[PDB]
Amino acid sequence: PSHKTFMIKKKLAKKQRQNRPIPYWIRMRTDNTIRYNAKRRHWRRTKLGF
Amino acid sequence: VSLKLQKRLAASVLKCGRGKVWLDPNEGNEISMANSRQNIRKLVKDGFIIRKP
Amino acid sequence: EVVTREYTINLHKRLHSCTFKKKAPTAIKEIRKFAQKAMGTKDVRVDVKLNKQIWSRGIRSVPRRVRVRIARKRNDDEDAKEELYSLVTVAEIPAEGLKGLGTKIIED
Amino acid sequence: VKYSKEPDNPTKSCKARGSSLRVHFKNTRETAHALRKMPLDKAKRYLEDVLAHKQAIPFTRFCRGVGRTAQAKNRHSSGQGRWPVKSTKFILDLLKNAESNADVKGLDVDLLFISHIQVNQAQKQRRRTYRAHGRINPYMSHPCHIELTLSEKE
Amino acid sequence: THRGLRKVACIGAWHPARVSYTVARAGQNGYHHRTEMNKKVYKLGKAGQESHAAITDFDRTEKDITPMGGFPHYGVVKDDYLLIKGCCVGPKKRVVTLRQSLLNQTSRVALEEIKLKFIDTSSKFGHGRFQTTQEKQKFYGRL
Amino acid sequence: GKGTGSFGKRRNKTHTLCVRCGRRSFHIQKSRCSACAYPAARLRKYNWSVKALRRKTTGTGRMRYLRNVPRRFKTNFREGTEATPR
RNA sequence: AAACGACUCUCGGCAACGGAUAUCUCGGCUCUCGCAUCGAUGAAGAACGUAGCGAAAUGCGAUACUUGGUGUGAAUUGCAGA
RNA sequence: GUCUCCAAGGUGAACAGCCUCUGGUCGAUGGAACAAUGUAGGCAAGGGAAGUCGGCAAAAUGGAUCCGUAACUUCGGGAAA
RNA sequence: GGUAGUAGCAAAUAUUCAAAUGAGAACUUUGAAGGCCGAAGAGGGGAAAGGUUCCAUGUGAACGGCACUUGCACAUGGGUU
Ligand SMILES: [K+]
Ligand SMILES: [K+]
Ligand SMILES: [K+]
Ligand SMILES: [K+]
Ligand SMILES: [K+]
Ligand SMILES: [K+]
Ligand SMILES: [Mg+2]
Ligand SMILES: [Mg+2]
Ligand SMILES: [Mg+2]
Ligand SMILES: [Mg+2]
Ligand SMILES: [Mg+2]
Ligand SMILES: [Mg+2]
Ligand SMILES: [Mg+2]
Ligand SMILES: [Zn+2]
Repeated sequence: PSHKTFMIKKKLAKKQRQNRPIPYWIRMRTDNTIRYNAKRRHWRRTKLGF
Repeated sequence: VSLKLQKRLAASVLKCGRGKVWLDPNEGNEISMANSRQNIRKLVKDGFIIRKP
Repeated sequence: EVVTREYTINLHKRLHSCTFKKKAPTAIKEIRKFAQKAMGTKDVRVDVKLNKQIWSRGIRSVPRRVRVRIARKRNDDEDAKEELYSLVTVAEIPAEGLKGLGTKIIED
Repeated sequence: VKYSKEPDNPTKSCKARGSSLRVHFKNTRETAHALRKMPLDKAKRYLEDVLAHKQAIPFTRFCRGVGRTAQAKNRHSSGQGRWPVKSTKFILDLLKNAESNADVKGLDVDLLFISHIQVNQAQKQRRRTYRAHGRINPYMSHPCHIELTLSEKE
Repeated sequence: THRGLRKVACIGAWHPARVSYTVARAGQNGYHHRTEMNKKVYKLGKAGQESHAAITDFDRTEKDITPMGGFPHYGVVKDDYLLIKGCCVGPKKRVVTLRQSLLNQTSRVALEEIKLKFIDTSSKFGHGRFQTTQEKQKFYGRL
Repeated sequence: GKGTGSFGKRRNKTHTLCVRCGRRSFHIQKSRCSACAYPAARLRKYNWSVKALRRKTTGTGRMRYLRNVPRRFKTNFREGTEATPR
């Protein structure tokens, strides 16, 4: 809602920061196994459940 | 080119509904060049954007 | 060739027992087919004024008879598939009306 | 790459192929079956007519519930046929690629004919539907691999 | 009736375990070959012989067999024609074959000598009230 | 009406985030956490759920202080001294 | 005239579909041995931040993928700069 | 399925139904034909429940003004009989 | 795998004409026409709930049960005084 607590807003900010693709240069690292961000979230697919 | 942004901004500036905004069909290129409400006001003054009765 | 003629199109018989919600669009298609047959041009353009006249009485009340002017003109665009196209516009109804009016050649 | 059938004289032949094309496998198979051994120009004209709804692709193997038309009479007596525009568009694009390859090779296009053409099932892509009583069902596509070779007659 | 009422409810018993040819089924209707018997000929109109016209002894009005406005969907009858009692197979314009009777016609109906008294020629494309176009024109004051 | 229609009414949160364990297990009206029993002093743990115990046992977190204890033990908790100057 | 073709089936080459098989393994399971070291001097756990370029994992705490001492002795490295 | 604030003109007793102004919108994949069987909506000569377990469904009645209104009744009603 | 290119895409009245862009337009944008919502709304805001879905630009693949030049999708930036 428009009315939200400070703690919930900070948690949402962290969740937004965590919702991004991996840097391209990560794939060039020696002995790299990470292909993409497996923890990507979409607001319509999976709810945060707060 | 799409003029949806221009239509919305003209509706806001003219204080009318979006269905009462007239965008000159022959001035599409120069209307599309406007992306700020100042440009929309200039176009309205120039007569390329009109509020329909 | 470049030829202009004015026709009277009997839409009433061509739209007999047409479903109401598709009568006027069917009238537009009917006029397009008529132009195609008369001028032999696949690409037919209907003037906005003629479209207004067809729709002037709603989606049901298409006029029984409509007088139109069909002009076959060369298509200047090089990318166009067809060399010629037909333009259908409204035509002036004489004072005596449509009775006794046949097909006319308009080009001077 | 190795094709299913190699030309008898590769020097006088050209090839083109596509993988995981987003078109129905069965319609594509029907049109490919319609095109086999036909001369290149006749194939192009036939596919153009199919796109114009003037000639029909006879549906022969995957034909259960397919309508019938008078257009396919000469090829399929029972009249079962359709006008799959997507498959003919893709096959026409592949034929154009093969013709360009032949032009690069120096072959003369007049006597070219479709020596071989084959359609294989590619990997299926997954979607889903919602059914009565809170159920979910598969909603899959059937992309296909297409390869063809053009050879010089005689 | 759930699932429609224009049906045969029971199309067969359990045994024999097959639908028989004697049960009514939906299919083609019409366009069937037929042979109808005993259609009497009431008159034989010969072109240009005064028998082609619909004039009778009782009714002396000068008129032709073709009704006002023409025969609907057919046209104008000008050649020889047969006027047959009752109806015949097919729609208008359908070619029909005429066959000599295969039976011996000795009944009173077959031997009857029919004498036409009036032949209606009013328009059949509506509730025709005039027998001739001249009559209508006189009625409306245009003749 | 007890199925799809009833699910349309879900806008009152029985639980919110717990201050202690961070789970969405803090029962607002009871004012206690169904996962860790905050604000009770002792943590809520039971032997009939070995999986629940291993999800939250020591070592699953950071061990900010504990991780360094063995190193200090190996030196006998040496303190107030430094290596000889170079 | 049941021939050529289509369909179905069947056998073979090739091409697909799928991931079985074989060869592997910085993982697991089992046995044995050594030691005894959490916390109000604020533990375990939980949250938020922190890199020139990181989301996660790992690390760390506004001195924030590290400060300092000591050892070793010329790198780190995906890219750029010092 | 999910709480609440604002609320134009005409007809009309009326935030009834129907049409319109401000505002919004043509978003429900499209094209051709008009078979059977269906779904939804009508009509049907004469008879009028004979149909059916059963008048199920449908039809009929309907607003307003005036006249007039029985048995029974707890005297209040019944009654828009 | 057969089923099978089959069952299905059918509630909420409806679209049409010209032009622009684009490789590609029934589905994007402009204008015109013909309709609908009809103020206890398909209009204009909030409460809970969601959490960036808000705004600009661009767009290979996937998704938006046909399609898309498109977007509540994707990518980069901005925004809550
Ligand atoms: K069929
Ligand atoms: K084979
Ligand atoms: K160090
Ligand atoms: K009865
Ligand atoms: K009974
Ligand atoms: K484009
Ligand atoms: Mg479904
Ligand atoms: Mg008649
Ligand atoms: Mg409390
Ligand atoms: Mg193995
Ligand atoms: Mg009033
Ligand atoms: Mg109200
Ligand atoms: Mg947006
Ligand atoms: Zn807790």
